[PDB]
Order: sequence, then C-alpha cells, then structure tokens
Amino acid sequence: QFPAEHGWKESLLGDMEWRLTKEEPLSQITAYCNSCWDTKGLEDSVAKTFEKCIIEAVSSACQSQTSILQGFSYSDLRKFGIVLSAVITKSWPRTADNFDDILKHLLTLADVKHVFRLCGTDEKILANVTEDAKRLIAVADSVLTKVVGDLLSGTILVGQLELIIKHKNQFLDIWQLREKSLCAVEEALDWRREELLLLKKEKRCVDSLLKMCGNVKHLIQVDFGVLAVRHSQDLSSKRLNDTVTVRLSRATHYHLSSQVQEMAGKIDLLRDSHIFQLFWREAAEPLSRHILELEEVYDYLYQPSYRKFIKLHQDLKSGEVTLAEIDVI
Amino acid sequence: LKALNRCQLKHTIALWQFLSAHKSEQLLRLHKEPFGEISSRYKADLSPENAKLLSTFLNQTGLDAFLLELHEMIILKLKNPQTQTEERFRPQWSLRDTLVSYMQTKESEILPEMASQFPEEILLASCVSVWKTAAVLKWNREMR
Amino acid sequence: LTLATAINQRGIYVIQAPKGGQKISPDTVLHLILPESPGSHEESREYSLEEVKELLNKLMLMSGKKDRNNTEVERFSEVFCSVQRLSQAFIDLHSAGNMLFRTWIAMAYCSPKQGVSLQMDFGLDLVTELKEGGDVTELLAALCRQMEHFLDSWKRFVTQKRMEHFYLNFYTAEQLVYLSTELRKQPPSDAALTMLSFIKSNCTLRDVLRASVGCGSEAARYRMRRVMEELPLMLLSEFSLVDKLRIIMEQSMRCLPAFLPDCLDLETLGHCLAHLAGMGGSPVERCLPRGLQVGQPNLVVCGHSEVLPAALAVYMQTPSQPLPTYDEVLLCTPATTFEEVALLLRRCLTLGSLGHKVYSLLFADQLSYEVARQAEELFHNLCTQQHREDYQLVMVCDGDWEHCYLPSAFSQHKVFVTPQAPL
Amino acid sequence: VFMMVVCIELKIPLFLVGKPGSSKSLAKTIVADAMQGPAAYSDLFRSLKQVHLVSFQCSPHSTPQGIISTFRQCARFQQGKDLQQYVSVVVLDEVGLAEDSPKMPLKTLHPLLEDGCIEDDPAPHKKVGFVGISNWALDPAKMNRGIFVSRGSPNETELIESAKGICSSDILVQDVAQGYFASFAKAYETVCKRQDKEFFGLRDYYSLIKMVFAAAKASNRKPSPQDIAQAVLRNFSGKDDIQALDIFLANLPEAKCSEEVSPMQLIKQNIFGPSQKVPGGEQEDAESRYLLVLTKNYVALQILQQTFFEGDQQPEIIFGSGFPKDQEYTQLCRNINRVKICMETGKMVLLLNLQNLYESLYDALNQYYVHLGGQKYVDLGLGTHRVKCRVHPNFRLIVIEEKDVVYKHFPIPLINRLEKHYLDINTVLEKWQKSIVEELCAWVEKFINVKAHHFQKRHKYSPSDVFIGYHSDACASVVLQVIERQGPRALTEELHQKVSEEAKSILLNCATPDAVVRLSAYSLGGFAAEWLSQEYFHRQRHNSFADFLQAHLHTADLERHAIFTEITTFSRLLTSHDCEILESEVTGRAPKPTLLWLQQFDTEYSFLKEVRNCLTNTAKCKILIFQTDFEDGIRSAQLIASAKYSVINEINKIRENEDRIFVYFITKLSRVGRGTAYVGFHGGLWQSVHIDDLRRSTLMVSDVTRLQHVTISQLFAPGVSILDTTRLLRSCVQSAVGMLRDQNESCTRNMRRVVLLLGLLNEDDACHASFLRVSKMRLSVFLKKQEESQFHPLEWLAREACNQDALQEAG
Repeated sequence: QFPAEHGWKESLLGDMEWRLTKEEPLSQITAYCNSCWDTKGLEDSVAKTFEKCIIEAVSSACQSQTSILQGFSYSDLRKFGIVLSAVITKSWPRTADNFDDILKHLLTLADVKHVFRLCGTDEKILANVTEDAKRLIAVADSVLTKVVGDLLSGTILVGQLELIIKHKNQFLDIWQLREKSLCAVEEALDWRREELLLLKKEKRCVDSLLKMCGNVKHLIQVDFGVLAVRHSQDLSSKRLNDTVTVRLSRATHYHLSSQVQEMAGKIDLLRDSHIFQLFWREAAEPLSRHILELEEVYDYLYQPSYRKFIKLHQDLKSGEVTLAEIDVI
Repeated sequence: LKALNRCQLKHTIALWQFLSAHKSEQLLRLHKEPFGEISSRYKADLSPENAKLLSTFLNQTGLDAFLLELHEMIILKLKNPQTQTEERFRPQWSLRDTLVSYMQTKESEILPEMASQFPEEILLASCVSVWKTAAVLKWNREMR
Repeated sequence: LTLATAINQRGIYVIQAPKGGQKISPDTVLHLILPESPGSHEESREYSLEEVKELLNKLMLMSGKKDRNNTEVERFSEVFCSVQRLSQAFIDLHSAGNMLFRTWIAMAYCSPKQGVSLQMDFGLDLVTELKEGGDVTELLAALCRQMEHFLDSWKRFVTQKRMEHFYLNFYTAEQLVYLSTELRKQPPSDAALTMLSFIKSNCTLRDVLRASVGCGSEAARYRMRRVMEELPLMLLSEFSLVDKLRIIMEQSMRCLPAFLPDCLDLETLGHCLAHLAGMGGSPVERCLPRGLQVGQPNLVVCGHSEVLPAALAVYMQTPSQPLPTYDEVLLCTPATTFEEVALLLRRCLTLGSLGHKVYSLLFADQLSYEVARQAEELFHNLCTQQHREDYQLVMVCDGDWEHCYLPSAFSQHKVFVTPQAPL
Repeated sequence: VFMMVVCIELKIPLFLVGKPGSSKSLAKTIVADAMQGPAAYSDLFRSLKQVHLVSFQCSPHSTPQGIISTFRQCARFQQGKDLQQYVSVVVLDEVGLAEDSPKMPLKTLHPLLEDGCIEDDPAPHKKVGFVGISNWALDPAKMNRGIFVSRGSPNETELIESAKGICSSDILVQDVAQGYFASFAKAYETVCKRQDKEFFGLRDYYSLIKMVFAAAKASNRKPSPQDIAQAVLRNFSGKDDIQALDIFLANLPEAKCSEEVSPMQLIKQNIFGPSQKVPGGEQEDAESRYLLVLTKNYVALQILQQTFFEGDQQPEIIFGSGFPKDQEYTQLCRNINRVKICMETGKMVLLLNLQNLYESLYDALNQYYVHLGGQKYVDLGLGTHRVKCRVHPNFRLIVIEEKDVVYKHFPIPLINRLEKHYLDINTVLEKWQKSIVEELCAWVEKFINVKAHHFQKRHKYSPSDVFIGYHSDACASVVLQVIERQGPRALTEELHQKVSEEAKSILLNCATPDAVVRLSAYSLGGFAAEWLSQEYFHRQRHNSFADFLQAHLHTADLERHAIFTEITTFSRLLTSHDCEILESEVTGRAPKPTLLWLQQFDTEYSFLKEVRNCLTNTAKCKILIFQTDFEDGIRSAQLIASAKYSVINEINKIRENEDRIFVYFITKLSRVGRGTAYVGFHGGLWQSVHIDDLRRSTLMVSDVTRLQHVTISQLFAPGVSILDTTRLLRSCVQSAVGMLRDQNESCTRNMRRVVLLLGLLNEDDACHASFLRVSKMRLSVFLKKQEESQFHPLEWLAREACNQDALQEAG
C-alpha cells in the first residue's frame, strides 16, 4: 500500500486485467471456476478484478447466444454461483418487462435450459446464486407456471400457442425440470395443437374462398363485409377459447354455417387449378351491382363450374371429350 | 535553399522577424496554443468594450507591421521571468505606451496612427488576446 | 476515321488573332488545314473548331468492330486537347492586354512535316520566325506552360505599372491597348479623342502632340537600341524554342517598343497622359459631407428609391465645381466585372493624383460576390503599400440588400447619418 | 403510338405530357424503328413515310439558338428527298424543362412550327414534323396549335390493366401470379405514391410486376413469401421514410415470412443475373434496371470492391478529372467513348461521375432497345450527334452517389429510371462485428492519450495526430477489411477476439512511431504498451521504405495479381537515387521501380500513357511507385483520387498474364500543416501504412528501438555504431562556434574556426584521426558527467518523444 493517490494499485491491477482479457472468453470463464486460484478472501483487489473481468466475459459471450454452460467442469461452488448470476442477469432481454419477450427468452435460448437443469440438480447452486438473480429466476418460473395454466385451461393467446408448438420439446423439458425442482401438460399441448391446426385449415379455406371470389373483383363478387370483418380481426391477439372450443377429457371461429363449409374445402382442393379458375370466370361472365349473399351463391351461382367439370372429369375418365371443348380448355 | 535563394545579408533581422511570427501563425490556424512559454499573466482576456474598441484599430491600419512588432514583444521581451518587477514591463501598464517606447528603443520607423488612435485601456496583461484577435482578422483576409 | 487518320498524318492547326473585327474566341482563333495528299486532287480542306468538335463526337461514337488498337483516335484527341489548351492560353493573354501576341501566328503539325513540328511567327521584323521538331504534344505542353507563367508575370507587371503611373487607371486593359495603338498614329480616330476627353476636356491633336513632346526618357531609347542590337546574340545563345521564346518575350516585357515600334509602351502612355492631364486646368476640390470622415471608407445604407438622391448630396457641397464623370462615380450592376471596380478603388488610392475628388460606389450591394470579394481585397492591398491618406470613399447600398457581402464587410466603417438634401 | 404516327404522317405538332414512366419514350423508340418507309417490319408501316428523328434534350440552360439549329439540321435531311415518302421530325425531350428559363427557348417554336423558318424565305422542305415529350407541365400557348395531350397517373383500373398486360405472356403462369398481385400491388403502390414527397417511381411498379412474373416462371410456381419479398424490396430501397416492405406487409399478412435479405444480396441478384445459377431457358428478357447506390462519404465503392468484384471480373471505374486540365468537353467525350466500349464488349461500368454524363446516357438508362440481328442497340448522344450503339447482354451499370445529392440534386425522371439501393458501411456489418468497431473507437481513445495520474505536463491529442488519416468511419473500414480477409465463418468466441486483434494490428500500421513509445512511456512499462511496441518495431516493418518493400514482396500471397498499397510519410519523397539503392537490393525478382510524380502530369491521357508504357513490359513482378506531395487543399485529394482509379482500370485492362503487380501510392504530408486534413484508411484494395522516413538513413541506425537501451554518452564511446558520431559533431561546428566570443572585440576568428575544424574533423591523416578520437572521448566524458544530474538517463528516447513541441520542429 503506497500512498493511494499516485496509482500503484490501479496500474498493477490493469496489468493483470490486460493479461486476463487476452484468452478466449470461455477459457477465462473456465479458469474462473475450474481451479482453486482463490483459497478465500474474495474481497481484495485481485479477486474483485478477476470477478469483474469474468462477468464482463459472461456479458460478451452470452450476447452472442453461445451455449456457455454446456460442458462446464467446476470445483468451487462460489465461482459457479457468480458465473450463473452473471449469465442469468445478462441473458435476459433488455426490456424484461413483458409477456411475449420473456416467454421467447425462456423458450429459444439454451442457456436458460442449462442453468435450470443445474439448478434442479443440486441446491447448493441455489444457495450460491445471488438474490438479484433469485428474483429473475422467480419471475421466470412464475411466468412459466402462468403459461402452463393458461395452456391447460385453453385461454392463452394464439401467438403463444404457435410459440410453444414451435419449441414443444424445449417447453416440455423445461417444465419437467421445473416440476422436478418443485402429465396433463403434453395432453393439453397435443389438444391445442389439433385445435390450432383445425383453426388454420378453416382459415386457409376461407381466405381461399374470398380470393377466388375476388379473382373477378370487377364484378358483383364482394357483398358480405361481415365475413371480411371476422377476417379483418387479427389472430395473434385473439384467444383460443373465445374462437375455438377446447377439448377436456369442434365449433370454429366465424361461426361458419355448414352450407359453405363443404365449398370451402372443395375449392381449397382446387385453388391452383387453371381449368377450374378459367370456367369459374366463364360462369361469372353471363351473370353480370348484385348483393351476393350466401343463398344466391349456393342455389345456382357457384358450382355450375363444379358440376361442369365433374362432367368433364367423367368425360376424360371415359374418353369421349369432343375435339372442341378440349381445345377451348 | 529554394526559400532563401532571394535573400541577402541585410534582411535577416526582418527575416527572423517574419519567420518567428509565421511559424507561430500556423499554430494559431490549427487551433493549438501559439505561445506555450509565456506565463499566464500576459494571457488575460480582453473586456468586451476593449475588444469593440480594438476592432476599430484593427480595421484602421494594416495588420502586418503591428502583428510583427507585437510578436517581437511577446517573443523576446515578455519571455523572460525578469519583467515580474514593474521596472522592466509592468503588466498593469497599457500597450500603446509600451509599443511606442519599444520602437523608441528599436530605432525603427513607426506608424503614428498606432501611437495616436490606439485605445489606451488595452493593458499589457492582455496582449496575447490582442495578438490572436490581431491574427484572426488577417486570417479572415487570406482565404478570400 | 480515315479523315482522322489523314489529320493525324498531315494536320495543320493555326492559332492567330481573329482576322477582321470579330471578338476573340476559341471558335475564331483555331482552324485545321488538312493539306493535299501526295498524288491526290482534293482541295486541302479547312475545318473550323466546331467541325473538329463534331468530328471528335463522331469518332467517339463510331467505335466500330476493331476497338483493340485505338491509336489513331487517341493521338487525334490528344493533339486536339493540346492545341485547344494553346488557343485558350493565347485568348486569355490577348484579353489580358499584351502587345507582342497581337499579330502572332502558330503552326502546329500533327506529324513532322520536314523535321519541323511547331512553327511560331510573330509578324514583326525584329523577331525571327521559330521552328522546332519533335513530339508536338510535349512541345505544346511546355509552350503553354511558358505562356501561363508569363501570363502571371505580365499581370504582375501591369499591376506595378498601374501603381506607378496613376493615369493608367482611367482605362481598362483593352482601352490601354486602343490608346497605345492610336495615340502614336496620324490623327487618331475621334473615339480616341473622346476617350481622352475625360482627362483633358476637349482634347485635340495639338494637345496630344504637346503632351507627347517629352513623355519618354532619354535612357529608354538607348535601352531599346541596346536590346535591338543584343537580341540575335541571345537568340543564338539558347537552343530550345521555349528558351528562345522566354528571351524574346522577357525583352518585350522590358522594352516593348523595341520589337513593335508603332505603339506606345505602358510607362510612355502613362507619362503622356500625365502631361496631358496638367494641361487640363484647375483640379476640382470637393469635400466629404457632414458625418463623413476622410481617409476612411464611408458606408451609406438607405432605401432603393433614395440611393441615387443620396449620392448627389455627397457631391453637393461644392455647387460651383463641374459634375463628376465615369471617374469618381461607379454604378454597380450584376454585370460589372473586376476591372471596372478596380479602376475606381485604384483611381482613389493612388499617390500620383492631382486634386481632391470624392469616389463613390452606387448600388454596391448588387455587385457580384466574387467581384465584391476581389474589390475589398484590392483595397486592403493598396492600403498596405502606399496610398493617399485622405482617400475619399463612399459606398451606397440598398437597405434591403444589407446582408450582401460588401456592405456586411464594410459595416465596421458604416456611417450613421444618411446624406440628404431638399428637392 | 397511334397519335404520334398520325401527327407525324400529317406533320402536326404533338405535345405529350405525363408522369415519368408513362412510356412516352417507349412509344417513340418503337415508332422510329417501325415506320422506316419501305424498310418496315410489316406491310402496314411499309405504305407509310420513312421517318428520321432528330432528338434534342431540353434544359433550363437551353439557348434559343439550339432549337433553331436542331430544326435546321432536321430540315437539311429532308431537303433533296420526297416529301411523301420521307420526313424528319424534331423530338424535344423534356420540353417543359425550359419553360420559364430567362433565356426563353420556346419563343422560337411558334414561328418554326408554322413555316420551319424564323424570318428566312419559306421552302416546302422546311416544314418539318414535331413531337414534344415532356415530364413537366406545358403552357397551351407556346405551342402553335398542336394536339396537346396529357394523361397523368393511372388511377386504379389502368394500373390493373397494365399489370395484366405485363403478365399476359404465358396465360397460365399469369393465374399463378395474378388475382392477388394485380390489384394489391396497385393498392400499395398508390399508398407509396401518397405517403412520399419528391416522387419515387412509376417504372418501379411495372418492374416489380416483371420481377414477380419472372419469379413465377420458376420450376412450377412460387407466388410465395421470400420471393414476393425480394420483388417488393427492390421497389425503392433508399427512401428511409417509406418502409416499402412494411407497406406491402402491413396490408398483406399472408406473406409475412421473410429472411430480410440485406441490401447487399439484392445487388448480387441485380448484377449477377436474376437466377443464382441459370435462368429458365436463356437470359434474354431479364433486363433489370441499372443500379443506383446511395452512400455516405463515398464508401459503397470500397464495400463493393472488397465484396463481389474479385479481380478479373472487376468493372472499370468512370470518374471525372483530378488533373488541372482536361476541360469538360474533351473529358465527357472520353467518358462516353469508354462506356460505349464497355457496352460493345460487355464489361461492367462503375459510374462514379455526376449529372454531367446523365444528360448523354439518358436513353441507355431508359432501356428501350431497338433489335436487329438478334442484338440490342440503344442511342447515345454527344452534343447534337445522336447515334445508336450496340449493347452486349453481359452489360451491367452501377452508379455510386452520395445520398444527399440524389435526394436534392438528381432529376426525378432520372431517379425513376434507376433501381435505387442504399449501401452503407453500417448496413453491411453484423451486430456482433459492429461491437468491435465501438471497441476499436474506444481503444483508439485509450491509445492516443494514456491515462496518467503522476505526470501533469500532458498534451491532449486528436486521433488524426496519432493515426494519420483518421476519419469518422475508419474503424468500420478496418473491421470490414478484416472481415473480408477472414471469410464467411460462423461466430466462434475466438472470432470476436481474432477479428478485433487483427483490426487492432492493422489500425496500428498508420500510427506515428513516436506515439508508440509515448504509450510505452506514459503507461510505464505496461504490458499492452510493450506488446504494441514490439509489434510496431520488431514484427511490422516500419524503418524505411526499402525494408517495407523487401518484406512486402516476400510475404504477399501468391494467389493475387495486383496488390495495392498506400504509404504516408512526414519525410521527403523518394528520389531517383533512393530507388537506385532499392533496385541494388531488389534485383533478381523485380525491375527498376519507375518513379512517377502525380503533380508533374498535366493531363489524364499523359498519365495513362506513362502508366501504360510502364505496364506493357516483360516482367513477372513489377513495382509501380506513384508519388504525390500533399500540398494541403481540396485540389490534391481530387488528383490522388482520380489517379487512383486510373491505375486500377489499366491494371484490369492489361490482365492477360498472371504477373504480380505492385502499386504504391506515397503521400507527403506534414506533422503540422494548414487547411484541410488528410483522410486515409480509405479501405478496399488499399491499406494505409505509415513509414515516417522512407530512406534507409546512414546517419543513425535504421531500427530506432535500439536507442531505448543506450544513452547519449555511449554513442560517442568506441569499443557497429548506432550513430554516426563523426558526421554528428561535424554537422554542429557551424553552430558550435556561434557561441564563441573573443575577449577582445577586435577579432574575426570565428569564420576561420569553422574552416580549421571541418578540415581537422576527418580521418584522412593520422593526426586528424587522433584528433577525432580524443574529441569523441572528451565529449563522451562530458556527457557522462552531465548524466548524473538527470532522471532516467537511459530513456532519453521516450522523453524526447513526449516533447510534442520538439516533434513539430523536425517533422
């Protein structure tokens, strides 16, 4: 201890700081917790500067989404606790005050899965990690439990459904580890998957229907509006149960009448069909300023094309197609 | 050799007069410090009324001989820590009397305009600030 | 392309002062004389500058199927650029006011005719016609460099002689040419008498002779004879055409009447004007108005409709002395160049002036930015050398355009009282 | 087309006014080719008159004499021909661009449209047809009485109909790529036109539909995202206030799946063909609009050059003129002739010029071709000469321009005719590699002026005074150079460190050698300060230019043809004798490095001739040296930049061999200067290395780090020398006797003393050698006795280096 105003401490500490900030960040991190460089007294300048260099390395390496925790060999519990504290408080999103971003952070990143598995293996890991990271891990597990409860009930938003289904393995594994730390989840996941798939099938059928109608938009085609109104509503902000009834050991959205449901699939199977589109246009030619309700479509207006090309399909199957219609088509 | 080809042994005092200013002048055009050896006693700031009065003088007479002679005083008269006593060069004295006395001791032709119209409130304690203001204006007459 | 090849093989670029009365311009001082092919029967055509520019455009746009040995086009484009550079260097020198190039004729050969690549004739008896052989482009480059160097030297010389002889400030660089050519002549055109009538009112032939009896020094004639009998030795001393041209043109800068003897020299013209000035009469003596200080520029800022009436009052304090003229009063328009403002800022700030008059600028605000910048700078340069101490200078600017460069720059000397008088 | 045909056959003035891209010009081009009397493409046009077009492009500076000259040139052709089988028509492009100009041209139109003559005697061959196609509005009174037609903009139905017309070439791929992107493209194109000022694009919507239709002409069908996304993204991508992708996406949620291709791959897909490997069939109708790259501080050129154009396929740069000659007429003619050569031979053009050349290349950029023999011809115009030139299929044009100039000083039609893209050094760097740019900009601050709590006599430095040639985006340029040299590697933890370390080492190249030891001193014996000192002096050659050249020829990669290096110095430039010394050591692998001074040349063609004669030689490894004194100003930087591309173009031209070529640019700047500031670290094939003294001096030792272990006393002690003691004590005698003063003021022995000593301070005679030896020993003893009263006698080198005032006085 020289007179502490000239710089014997800061310069000599920055020297070893430069020495340490020269190897690979993961190598620095493993050196921090693989050996016994510090017997005790983690309060002096050397230990503090080593700790700050290591947490800075954590912040730099975790921002690159690298799997830091995988293949970690350790001897001292305190060093691993500090490492996990840094990893958790730096890995979280900068704006960690929202549902969607936090859920995405828990799902996508593998470091959270690794740290949760290490936390569930032993309790000394829980003892070592600081309380600042304790609050973060508590927020994470509480929001995960909330998501699980919402999914089991079926009231959870659609974007969240597709998020879990995208990473169903990660979500199921992380929930299993959390329950081990403190069944129906996979059954609920499968049921929500089926319900969302049915919702998407109905949705695809319906917008294909309006697109086929608007292929000749220069005509009487567009009447409904209300059928478009439910189309205009976003799906991500929508709730599963409000639109689609869940199954507990189906009625869709749009409250579509069973009359046009068969036409939906019929033209979904035939959306990319030049013949069908062509003579649909030619059937629309003689018709036309007309209010196009479902009933006047159903009774005569749609599927003269359908019945005509069932006749054409029988003709092609049997082989008596005249040498004029074949050219025209 | 290219620079001194057109010089004989009768301009040297004038030549040392010019170079010792010009080599300092460049230091002002790079926004660095012109004089790093002059003590801060002569590096005071002109008062706004003094600057307004000095602007008229700078716009009156040509800013070549004035700048050269002021640079001589700042480079070989105020450079030594011997004028700390008021006998040699009192910092509380004005600049007009100092300059007229200097050319009286320099046996050089003077412009009486500087002896006549120069404001007397310009003190020797604020001379570099004058010279900079005397050299800035010349700067904003060169690029044009 | 074949025409370009013919021009490259046999091409004559003539550079001369325009024949007739047309203004000097690149389109008028440059031709291309394509000569007769050996054994052919054409007319050895002449092409103007425009018909060579259009040929260059055609050549650039007819690249063709064999763009792999484009030498006959590169050589033509290089020689054309060199010759155009020479023509511009001559045009600007002619506009500067030189005497020696007024009858110059050049002959640039795109290929050595007989060992001669460049021919240079001045049209005067003393000067020997020069001819050099080699690469035309290098010779033209060095030649134009020499003319540009002497251009700056000659402009400096004209400035010096304007500073020395004051009255060579009443006339521009071309009016000086006109006067130095006409005054020595048998009775000059009445245009010259009118031009000189501003210095000496009602100037006549006998007044010109009486002013020219002794305008020249007796050492000047001895010097011109010395150079006249010395020049061939100096020409034989140097080998390269550029060195010989340097010698001839420097001697012209020294004792110009030795080469071409029917025109006055600059100093001789100044002495003649000064002698003619004395025969004029009593100099006018006018004093600056109240609130205006002699020896300092005075800036008057006032509305447009009052700019002209604010000038009469400046001259309305000696209402028995003759009204001013193109001297002492300048009107500034967006079309006034540097010469017309310099001829006032140097007519006011010059020692060799007899009398006391007030010099005024009207509508200075409307002066062009470059012209105003050069004007203020010239004034400062004149101040830093020698000057009349009581230079009476008045600037009048429309109040609306006070933000313009010149009033803003001179605002430090702006007066607070506006000259005015009853109707 | 119909209106121009009718009004040209009957010689009726026709004034066509509309928005840019209303295809008025397309109508003009097809009509001119088709009508051709008995040389028409069909029997319909064979019965109509042959037509010769004389096209004059109006401008705000259009003199009235120009229009009269155009009319008389048009009438000259019609003279001597039948007036019922031949006619010449004056086509005034942008006739509304010269409406209210002070030199009013359109006062000569009213007489000329009537009789064909202003005041001369009318002739039956003087009355000529007239058509005026202008993008700006027109007064319906300066026309004589001609049919004045204006269309405006297609509201909705015309847009859909034009979409179908473009997509009406297969009749089945249309249904794949219609229905949705035939009214929806309309609906968001109208929104894009509504939400923006300084109109952008009407040709940017037809081109969008063409890209969509060609994409739908893939294997079977792809009206899907990641392919519609690219087509919508090539709708103007340089506005920065109209989010083109979002506007289409905010109304269409079906295709909200995009990889977000950077504006770095949309340049490959615009230049290197539409398809990545081979388009369906042949590439005959894949004509993409010529590229216009908006950049800041002229960095797009460097970005591209480190990027795609890797050697042989490099385009030839078309620039202005930096040499103090080559007037506008003779340089624009030389810059259109080369564009024509590139069009003929199918070589890429990098148009670095400005609006000087986009008055002649106004129909080539329009891309309305005339077909003959299966080849495309488009007309170019020099002055009034307007003639068609061949375009090779492999012709791509790139314009590089500053964003502000395009936004404010580019005509709107020209902006429409070019496919816009914004490329900046911050839009090419990934997030991870952009952090080691800020890290570098902080490490520079920690490098130039070290933090010290013990020394108080400090001088604050600017980054330029230490890393000479340090502009704002210097760290970005260095990082981009390092990234391009590394390659497309996945982000390992080492790379975030290896790239940063390499960028540190490269950025250290342009640091003054005094600053390295200043760091080594102020940071007392620091580890980083010592590593950066070992690197600068013992691993990275900086002593002399001969050493640098010898180490650069012996370490450069063998798989590169031309190598470009930039050298900055505070010393004097190399002379003939210095290069003779260099050749005395480089003989065996390189010929004499020719020394060319850029400021001597007074014409671009002369410099090109000199460099060609230097290059058209028989040599394997050849060294070219270009030297420019940086006489500070905005006049020498332009000269350096103009000579920089003139060497690259000639390198690309003379390329048949694999001969290694070395190009060196030497800049002579001063430690303290005046005026502007040198901006190095240009980036690209250029690396900035600073050699303080370019000559292997015989006065002192070449490696100045040998002076860190020796005081001033050991230099004079004999018993292979760091310093030349004899020349040292012989070069101060003239000043060593200027402080002698004889006791009596009656002696002039001072002038004799120098003559005595300079004759005595030699080794020719034994007594003189003994005198030198004893004088050196006495001086050594004196300096040894004078060093006991000094702190740290050994490190006088660092003390001298810290003296900024003493550095400025020597250079």
